[PDB]
Amino acid sequence: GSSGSSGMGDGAVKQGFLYLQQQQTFGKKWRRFGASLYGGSDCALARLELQEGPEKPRRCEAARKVIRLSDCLRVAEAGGEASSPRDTSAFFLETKERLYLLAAPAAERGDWVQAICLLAFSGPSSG
Repeated sequence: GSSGSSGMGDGAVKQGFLYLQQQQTFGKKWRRFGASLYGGSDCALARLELQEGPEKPRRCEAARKVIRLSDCLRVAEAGGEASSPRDTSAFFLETKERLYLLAAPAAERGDWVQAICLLAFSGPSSG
């Protein structure tokens, strides 16, 4: 193991760039947002963080977008049929709020869905 000092760094369970379809000026186009998979703890829960590319703090000082995996009511694996570009594999993401259709690379998707489904659907509860 580590005798002297190791140092912090690799924390998130899995890292990868995702694509969330959104609209700003017109039409529905895709937009890359730094995604980070967190979780695997006693108290701390799993959650997906995202980073947008705004211009300036006008309507909101901090423009952050996080989707609590635990919230994911249901998820599926698409074959990249949406507007998304070919040579990829999109996945379904349903949340109490709404349904988000993101796109992922057939390379990562495989693991993504697995991990996500492993965490998001780790320990459900019905209050």
